Amino acid sequence: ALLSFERKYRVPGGTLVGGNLFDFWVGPFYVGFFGVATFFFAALGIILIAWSAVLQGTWNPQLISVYPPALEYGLGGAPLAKGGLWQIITICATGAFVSWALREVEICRKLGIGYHIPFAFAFAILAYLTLVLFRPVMMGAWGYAFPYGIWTHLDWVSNTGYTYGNFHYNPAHMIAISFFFTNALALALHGALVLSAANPEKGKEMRTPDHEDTFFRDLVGYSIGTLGIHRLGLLLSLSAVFFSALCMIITGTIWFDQWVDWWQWWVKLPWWANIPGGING
Amino acid sequence: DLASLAIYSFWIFLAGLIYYLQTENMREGYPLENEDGTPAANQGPFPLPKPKTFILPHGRGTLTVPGPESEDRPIALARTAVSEGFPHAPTGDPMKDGVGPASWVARRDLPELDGHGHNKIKPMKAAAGFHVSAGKNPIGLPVRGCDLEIAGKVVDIWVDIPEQMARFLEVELKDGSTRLLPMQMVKVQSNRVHVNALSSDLFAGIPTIKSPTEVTLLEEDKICGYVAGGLMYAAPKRKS
Amino acid sequence: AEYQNIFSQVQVRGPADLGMTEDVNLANRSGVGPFSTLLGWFGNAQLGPIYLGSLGVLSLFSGLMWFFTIGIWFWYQAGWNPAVFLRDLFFFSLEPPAPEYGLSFAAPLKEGGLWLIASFFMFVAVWSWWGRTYLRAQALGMGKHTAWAFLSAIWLWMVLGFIRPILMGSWSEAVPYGIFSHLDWTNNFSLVHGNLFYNPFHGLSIAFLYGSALLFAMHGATILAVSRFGGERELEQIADRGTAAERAALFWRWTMGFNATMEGIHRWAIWMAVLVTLTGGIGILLSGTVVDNWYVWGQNHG
Ligand code: BCL
Ligand code: BCL
Ligand code: BCL
Ligand SMILES: CC[C@H]1c2cc3[nH]c4c(c3C)C(=O)[C@H](C(=O)OC)c4c3nc(cc4[nH]c(cc(n2)[C@@H]1C)c(C(C)=O)c4C)[C@@H](C)[C@@H]3CCC(=O)OC/C=C(\C)CCC[C@H](C)CCC[C@H](C)CCCC(C)C
Ligand SMILES: CC[C@H]1c2cc3[nH]c4c(c3C)C(=O)[C@H](C(=O)OC)c4c3nc(cc4[nH]c(cc(n2)[C@@H]1C)c(C(C)=O)c4C)[C@@H](C)[C@@H]3CCC(=O)OC/C=C(\C)CCC[C@H](C)CCC[C@H](C)CCCC(C)C
Ligand SMILES: COC(C)(C)C/C=C/C(C)=C/C=C/C(C)=C/C=C/C(C)=C/C=C\C=C(C)\C=C\C=C(/C)CC/C=C(\C)CCC=C(C)C
Ligand SMILES: COC1=C(OC)C(=O)C(C/C=C(/C)CCC=C(C)C)=C(C)C1=O
Ligand SMILES: CCCCCCCCCCCC[N+](C)(C)[O-]
Ligand SMILES: CCCCCCCCCCCC[N+](C)(C)[O-]
Ligand SMILES: CCCCCCCCCCCC[N+](C)(C)[O-]
Ligand SMILES: CCCCCCCCCCCC[N+](C)(C)[O-]
Ligand SMILES: CCCCCCCCCCCC[N+](C)(C)[O-]
Ligand SMILES: [Fe+3]
Repeated sequence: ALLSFERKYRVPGGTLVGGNLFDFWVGPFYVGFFGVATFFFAALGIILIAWSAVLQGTWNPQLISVYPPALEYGLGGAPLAKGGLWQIITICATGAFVSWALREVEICRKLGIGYHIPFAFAFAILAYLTLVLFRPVMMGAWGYAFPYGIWTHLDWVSNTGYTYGNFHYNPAHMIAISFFFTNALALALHGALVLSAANPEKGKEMRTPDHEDTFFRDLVGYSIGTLGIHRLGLLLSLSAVFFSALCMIITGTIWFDQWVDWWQWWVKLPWWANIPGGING
Repeated sequence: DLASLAIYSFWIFLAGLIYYLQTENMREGYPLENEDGTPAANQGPFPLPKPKTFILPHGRGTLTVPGPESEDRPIALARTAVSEGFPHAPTGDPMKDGVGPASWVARRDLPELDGHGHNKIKPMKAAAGFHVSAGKNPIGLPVRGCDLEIAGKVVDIWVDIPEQMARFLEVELKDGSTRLLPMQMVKVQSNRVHVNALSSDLFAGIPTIKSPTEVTLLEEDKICGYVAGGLMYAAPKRKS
Repeated sequence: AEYQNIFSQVQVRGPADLGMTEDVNLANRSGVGPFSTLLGWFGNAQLGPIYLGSLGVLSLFSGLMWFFTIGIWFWYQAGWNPAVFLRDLFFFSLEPPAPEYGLSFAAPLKEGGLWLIASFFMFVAVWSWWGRTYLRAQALGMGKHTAWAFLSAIWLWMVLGFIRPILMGSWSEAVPYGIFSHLDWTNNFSLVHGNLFYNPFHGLSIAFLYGSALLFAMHGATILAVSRFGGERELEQIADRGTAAERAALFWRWTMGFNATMEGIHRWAIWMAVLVTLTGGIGILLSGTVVDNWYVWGQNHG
């Protein structure tokens, strides 16, 4: 149940709530108050999904889908069977995600490490919350949120995007995508660089961080450095999500039409708007 | 259908990849152990991989993993419960004993070397011709602990030469001796360096280095461990 | 408050680092570029040096030729008016030959021929760049992980512009060179193939792209969290595990019940990222060659 080096780390303390009440492990897993909170929120949500599945009349995981209230409910409560289940499950999900983060905080405290991980995870939570809370509230109905189903969540992405033409034309979406793609590029490069130094040509000595700098300077003329690359990975992945959130929060609140039309502001700048030729004249 | 065969083949590949990846990740820390150090009965479904050998540069030897595992240090902790899964309490001063968040690992008692075989980390005075290039120069600043008392003064920066970065501050105490403070654990301000992890009385307790012009991996671990340990173990006098 | 190690507090600088020698031909290496204090807040301040050599010259020349072939076509489309050039920049497009020309290299210059020429230049640019990722590692005695990972990206690129059009029997299937038009092409590709959301390989591709962001956020945050114990010195933590690596490991073990090593996390990383374009390429390759309509295929499971 313990890694060879683990024992010296398994000390009391670090908890945020309840002192030593929940200060223990189950196998590898640390508990803590928020470990218990996670369990409660998660088990509740799952029971409610199963209830919704019964009301839907299916146990097929590829068919089960829990929908938000119809638009006519606005931001009000709804019958369990007509959106209420979705609403309570959303609360459970939020409670579970936030509890997971807070449990991570407890783990950081015990290990005496920085809080970077739960801080990063909070970006993911905030993106989820953009889609099920901030946006629907700003738009004035829970029904603008996505449904909880494997395929139906994708229908919602497809229907929501196409409400505005090709959703590619959303400028914040473009930046988000760039961050996602660049992040994967940098993840591949980071993994490869470290590995190529730790596993050199057959029979050679391990290369050093100096060789990692040299390879990359040789290749592209720059090396961000070992601290830099981990900051970058974090920045890229968090920016990707930040701009994801941004791109959705502006959609249906301050921008309403086909996203393609937004770009016309540049085209119609008065100094060139009326010149004949090109694509737009 | 070829797309069917493709997707079925991929899932088989993927399970194989995950198996490979998980076993690659068991080269340290396994086999799993009961809380008394004996091999655990349940080792999980993944077996240890075949050993690999790293050839270390600069005649430093080799590393073979997986291999026989031991802490190579005493651990001043004791069970708080008969059943598994509960904390082990410090039997002494956890900070002085290097346990919990003050833990350190029995790393090599030699300094990390760069690609050319020179010490990676040097005090700036011995690093030609390194200098502060931007931000507040902390040399000369008083160092304040979390009790808001002065514990010393910055007399140098220890730099990572190959990476051109500040790694430690060398801090002189009242008695004229110095300690390394990890750069990640200090706040450089305009009139002081503030150290949140340690109260003024805890600086003398920071592990010391054998030679004044180099730091070994073991020393770094003891120092970094001790300083990080203060966030949990000095929390009494802070209050700030 | 506590320092977070996102930005450095104090920069230090020394003599320019000219780097390791090994089997590198030092004559093909440039001098150092300038130092950027601005970059230095976040990563290394030093720019250069860079390795030139014959392959690199070829790659750079080729790449520039690709870029200028497109640009000259844009200028043409703009009627050589610079204001129109700037106005309509993202709307210009160098398009492949029409389907009636098939795979033929006799497509007229202004109807696909220039696209073929641009594509030839990009082909050599990228493949010579790949050789360079291999050779730069080789001259340093390093593993070839970069060249192998780069091959996964090249796979999708090859499928999009080369392999799929050849199997489909016309260049008209390839992607045009244009900012907006490459987007229109992407949208249209899904529409015509019955919605790529029903392509299980597109789903996998997305799992790994999202996963890459998940995993890099995890790894990045982890290393920064243990940088107070020198955790970013990953190679030395591999050679001689420290408390950084141990605390990193245990954070994850206690959180989610399993963990990596300092070396192995970088294997999770490289695979997570390369699987993006590997599955992606497969998904695109089967589209139209084997599966006309992904919705339909899904209804059959095969
Ligand atoms: C036809 C469809 C439209 C379109 C529709 C829209 C719509 C609509 C949306 C996007 C959004 C996304 N689109 Mg788009 N977009 C399309 C074209 C694309 C293309 C492409 C190559 O063509 C790409 C790359 C993208 C990519 C982008 C991303 C920027 C973004 C999704 C990531 C995200 O929000 O993360 C955020 C991360 C999360 C939400 C996950 C958080 C989950 C956390 C908190 C916890 C859950 C864990 C728990 C349940 C697990 C159980 C425990 C188990 C034990 C594991 N789109 C086309 C044009 N796009 C979305 C977006 O920006 O969202 C904000 C969005 O709503
Ligand atoms: C992010 C922007 C859009 C989005 C658009 C897309 C698109 C487009 C696709 C997916 C796909 C996925 N989405 Mg989605 N989806 C979003 C909302 C989310 C949320 C959430 C916010 O809580 C969740 C849990 C999921 C999860 C799912 C997975 C079923 C699938 C692969 C994800 C993945 O590997 O991620 C990366 C993370 C990991 C690798 C970690 C593993 C975690 C996964 C495996 C957990 C899945 C849990 C799921 C079965 C629910 C379990 C809940 C239980 C009741 C406890 N999506 C929003 C609305 N999503 C793909 C798919 O194939 O769907 C069929 C796909 O093509
Ligand atoms: C309306 C749009 C369609 C769409 C149809 C498309 C199509 C078409 C494709 C994708 C593809 C993908 N889609 Mg989709 N997709 C849909 C909506 C989604 C959504 C969503 C709804 O949120 C998401 C998240 C995704 C996301 C994804 C990615 C997982 C995947 C691309 C991975 C990649 O790294 O490519 C980026 C990486 C590359 C293209 C490789 C680059 C290669 C190198 C060699 C290039 C060198 C460049 C160099 C010459 C220039 C240098 C200049 C510099 C100055 C140096 N899609 C909808 C249904 N999608 C791709 C895929 O694989 O699908 C299976 C694809 O072909
Ligand atoms: C911000 C950068 C990226 C990121 C970061 C990130 N994610 C993280 C973390 C961080 C650093 C971790 O600390 C944490 C983790 O422990 O990972 C191993 C995590 C995590 N990200 C996860 C998933 C995830 N992250 C996502 C992506 C991202 N995470 C971003 C791209 C996605 C996408 C892109 O779809 C998914 C699916 C988990 C593996 C883990 C969070 C685990 C957790 O919160 O557990 C507690 C809750 C449960 C055990 C289950 C709750 C059940 C609910 C009550 C019911 C289900 C409701 C749900 C809304 C239904 C959805 C149905 C779908 C079909 C739509
Ligand atoms: C695993 C999949 C992910 C991935 C992996 C990946 N990409 C990679 C690598 C790998 C590991 C390489 O090693 C290789 C690399 O060297 O990266 C630094 C690369 C690479 N991926 C790149 C981009 C890229 N990758 C893509 C993404 C991805 N790459 C996937 C997400 C994409 C996307 C998402 O659309 C892009 C655009 C390049 C930076 C690089 C390939 C370099 C190359 O083939 O260059 C050929 C062209 C030239 C040599 C010059 C081009 C000319 C320019 C268009 C304009 C002129 C500017 C010029 C550079 C200045 C010169 C002027 C002087 C004379 C003054
Ligand atoms: C200021 O003006 C100047 C002229 C000075 C500079 C301006 C330049 C400008 C504005 C250029 C802008 C370039 C743009 C917008 C490029 C955009 C490119 C994009 C978006 C590419 C997207 C996808 C590209 C793909 C998938 C290409 C694939 C290519 C291949 C796989 C090559 C296949 C090879 C072929 C067809 C040739 C076959 C021949 C042999 C011998 C094998
Ligand atoms: C393998 O790790 C990597 C580094 O090397 C150790 C890098 O350096 C970079 C490149 C970083 C940047 C910010 C390029 C911009 C540089 C200038 C001149 C403005 C990437 C992507 C990388 O993944
Ligand atoms: C709200 C969605 C319903 C939750 C479904 C439970 C997750 C099961 C995993 C889906 C994959 C189905 N499977 C394993 C049979 O292939
Ligand atoms: C997303 C990839 C799936 C990762 C989950 C499978 C790996 C967890 C299994 C590790 C078991 C831990 N153990 C028993 C070896 O200590
Ligand atoms: C993908 C990373 C791209 C980094 C940008 C390239 C920077 C070129 C620096 C080389 C300059 C050296 N110099 C001045 C001697 O030519
Ligand atoms: C490197 C390990 C990462 C494992 C991620 C696996 C996630 C599975 C996503 C389900 C995709 C389902 N489908 C139908 C699109 O294939
Ligand atoms: C693709 C999602 C899969 C979710 C399964 C959860 C993986 C965690 C495995 C941890 C191993 C637990 N163990 C063996 C130590 O008991
Ligand atoms: Fe790393």
